[PDB]
Amino acid sequence: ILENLKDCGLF
Amino acid sequence: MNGTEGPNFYVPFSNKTGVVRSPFEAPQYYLAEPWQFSMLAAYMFLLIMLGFPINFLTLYVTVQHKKLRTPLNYILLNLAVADLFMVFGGFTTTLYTSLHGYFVFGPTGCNLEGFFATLGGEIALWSLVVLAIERYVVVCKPMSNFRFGENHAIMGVAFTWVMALACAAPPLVGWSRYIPEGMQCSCGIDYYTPHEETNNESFVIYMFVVHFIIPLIVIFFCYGQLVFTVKEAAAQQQESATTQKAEKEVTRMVIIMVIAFLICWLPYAGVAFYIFTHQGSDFGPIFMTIPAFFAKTSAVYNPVIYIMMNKQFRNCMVTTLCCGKN
Ligand SMILES: *[C@@H]1O[C@H](CO)[C@@H](O[C@@H]2O[C@H](CO)[C@@H](O[C@@H]3O[C@H](CO)[C@@H](O)[C@H](O[C@H]4O[C@H](CO)[C@@H](O)[C@H](O)[C@@H]4O)[C@@H]3O)[C@H](O)[C@H]2NC(C)=O)[C@H](O)[C@H]1NC(C)=O
Ligand SMILES: *[C@@H]1O[C@H](CO)[C@@H](O[C@@H]2O[C@H](CO)[C@@H](O)[C@H](O)[C@H]2NC(C)=O)[C@H](O)[C@H]1NC(C)=O
Ligand SMILES: CCCCCCCCO[C@@H]1O[C@H](CO)[C@@H](O)[C@H](O)[C@H]1O
Ligand SMILES: CCCCCCCCO[C@@H]1O[C@H](CO)[C@@H](O)[C@H](O)[C@H]1O
Ligand SMILES: CCCCCCCCO[C@@H]1O[C@H](CO)[C@@H](O)[C@H](O)[C@H]1O
Ligand SMILES: *C(=O)CCCCCCCCCCCCCCC
Ligand SMILES: *C(=O)CCCCCCCCCCCCCCC
Repeated sequence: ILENLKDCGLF
Repeated sequence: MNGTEGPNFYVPFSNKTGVVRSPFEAPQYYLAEPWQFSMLAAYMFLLIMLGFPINFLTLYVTVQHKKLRTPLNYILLNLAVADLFMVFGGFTTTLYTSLHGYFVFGPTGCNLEGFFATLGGEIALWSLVVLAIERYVVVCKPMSNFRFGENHAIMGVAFTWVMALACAAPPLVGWSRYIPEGMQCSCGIDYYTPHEETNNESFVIYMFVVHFIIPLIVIFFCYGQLVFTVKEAAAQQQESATTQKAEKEVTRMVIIMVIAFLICWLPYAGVAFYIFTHQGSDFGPIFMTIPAFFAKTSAVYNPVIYIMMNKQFRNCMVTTLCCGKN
């Protein structure tokens, strides 16, 4: 989910 | 007998000495030193100095960085815009009124100010919620094969706006009302006078339940699910250092965001709730600002939390601020 995290500004 | 009522105001000081004037007519120096007014002025100045740039720079950067204009970022933009209403609608005004020692703009000014002031705050607040919901949706994939796009982002934002109006507009039209709060320099939702032609009592409940408990429960559930979704994903990927880090970093971010959301609205809520339970008990003009202090200053730390720590926005800001790059 690293991808989606980087999409959310979270990671 | 601790207050002085007026057609359009509640001065939290007792006119038994006969010194209390309408906070729309004359300086309220009898409920707080002129210096403390300046300190107020000072703080408004600080919030404007920091608040404006951070929030403006946010928009500005988005206009100049293709990559930022993804639809999962709209709610953040929305946030900054909201912070800007808080700056120009709230801060600047106060800075200006505080320096007169009273609300020099009168009733309708009060209303304008209160409306835009509370409008922004509500928008910002509801963004923080909407943002939570979105991340939950995006990251925890609670929906079969759903994929987040521009339209959602748009609704998400629109919703924010609605919720805000759902709260700031009523006062303008007789459900609660805007009166000079605290030291009578800024205008706020009347949550502490049982003033009944407007029904503050109920409205405050509506506020407390709909605009504090809903948000809190939603933000808590959402980030709860997220920090669970990520914690779990890592336990299932212990081989992948990044996933580990990500979990660690997301948790840290959630704790920040939540603790931050609380620091911002707990005070208001907590105070409202108290006042709504401890009647006739007087609250000083300054004590009535403590809550405002935490909320207004959020216009700086929210952008620090939701924008400046968001890795992209940051890189963009840095790039922009340093002309060339890094
Ligand atoms: C906080 O407390 C103070 C004191 O209670 C209060 O201020 C008082 O307000 C009244 C008005 O509501 C002021 O009185 C005026 O007094 C002057 C005296 O200089 C009168 O001449 C005025 O007028 C009368 O007589 C006229 C005949 O020609 C009539 O045509 C006219 O209609 C008036 O009847 C008027 O009465 C009073 O001066 C102040 N006192 C002080 C110390 O300022 C104040 O309003 C309270 N604060 C709040 C928010 O309520
Ligand atoms: C004015 O403000 C004071 C708060 O400091 C109120 O005082 C208290 O009075 C109530 C009586 O109903 C008691 O519950 C508290 O024990 C009192 N506390 C203290 C520290 O004295 C007061 O009620 C308010 N208004 C009036 C008319 O007294
Ligand atoms: C008379 C000159 C005052 C200078 C000393 C500043 C005191 C700082 O402390 C202040 O004291 C006030 C008393 O007016 C309290 O009402 C305020 O709550 C408090 O912030
Ligand atoms: C951004 C800074 C705005 C400047 C604010 C100036 C507010 C003026 O303030 C007022 O000025 C009057 C002088 O006529 C005094 O008599 C009043 O007591 C004072 O409150
Ligand atoms: C409401 C949003 C949730 C708040 C943060 C979730 C709790 C984070 O706390 C985490 O709990 C873990 C226990 O599983 C510990 O092992 C971690 O050290 C700690 O980071
Ligand atoms: C492109 O590289 C130009 C930007 C580099 C100059 C940075 C100078 C930093 C100035 C800090 C401002 C502090 C003043 C705040 C109080 C008024
Ligand atoms: C590019 O060359 C960098 C210039 C960017 C200037 C921004 C600095 C603003 C000054 C505010 C001071 C930050 C205080 C932080 C508290 C720990």
